[PDB]
Amino acid sequence: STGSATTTPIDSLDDAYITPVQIGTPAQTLNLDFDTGSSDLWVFSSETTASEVDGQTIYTPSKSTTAKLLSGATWSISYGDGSSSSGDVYTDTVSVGGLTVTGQAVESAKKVSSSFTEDSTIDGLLGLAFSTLNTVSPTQQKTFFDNAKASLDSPVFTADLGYHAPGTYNFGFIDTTAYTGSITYTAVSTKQGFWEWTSTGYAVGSGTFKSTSIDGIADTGTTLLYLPATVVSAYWAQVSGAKSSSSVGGYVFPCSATLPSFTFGVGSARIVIPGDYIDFGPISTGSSSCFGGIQSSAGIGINIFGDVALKAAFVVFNGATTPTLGFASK
Repeated sequence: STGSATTTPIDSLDDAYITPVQIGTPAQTLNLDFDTGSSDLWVFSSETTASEVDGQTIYTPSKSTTAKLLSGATWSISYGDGSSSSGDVYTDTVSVGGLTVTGQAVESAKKVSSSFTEDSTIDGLLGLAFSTLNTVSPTQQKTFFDNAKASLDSPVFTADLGYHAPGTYNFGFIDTTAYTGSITYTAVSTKQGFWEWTSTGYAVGSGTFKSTSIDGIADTGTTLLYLPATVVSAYWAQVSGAKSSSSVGGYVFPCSATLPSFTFGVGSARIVIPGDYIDFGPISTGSSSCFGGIQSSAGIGINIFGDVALKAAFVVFNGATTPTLGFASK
């Protein structure tokens, strides 16, 4: 089997991407944030504290003839950005782009933090990291991909995120029309439960490539590119007037600037992030100070190849017995 679904930016800045997901019988379609940095499929629901729901579409398990309470199971998750959610668990039929999993754990939120409530466009998350990170207790549950894998034509999924435009998540096949050149594959460590890999270096603009190992995670659920302070300083030094602002929470730059590109290495291959992908717009409405899309990972504890990086590539998440990651230009 295969599946193919379009993923759409939630706003004009590509702050996140949503993908429609069918849950239950009859189907209830919710727009979920596919997140290769976590491993829970959780949804706003009829059980979510009413004051914490503000415009989201909810899953109502009592209206699904295939929903079953997973007795005694609870979940609770905290994300890198300080947000969180928790609740109980159902199993139900879940379909993405024509690919159906029966008995998928659907984690129903009883509580969500303010950032979730405040984002009306995201109805929940669909985790695509390794199932070892799944938070369901006392019996850990499998991700949608893990459940689908054996049925897939090939045990892979691909992320093809658009810049200010829709893109695609495919399951079970590689669309050879969706990228240019070849796909370069690189080793993955699953030790921390992430799609963790080592970039071979970087360049800023038309500058020379610096060969240096940068361990980080391919994370569709993180907006920005978070890299070591040395790398980030080298990038922003090429933008007149750019500075790190403690009050704002990172590097800012004059909105009048033209940003240089940023290149990262994948083995001997190179992925080029155009300068415009690095512009996250005014820090506040009407400001001429703009927020940068490349930020320091210092104090995160890990480097994160978030959407800013991934959307410059066609990315293969290869879930073979020994997982790997593939990157192609597009």
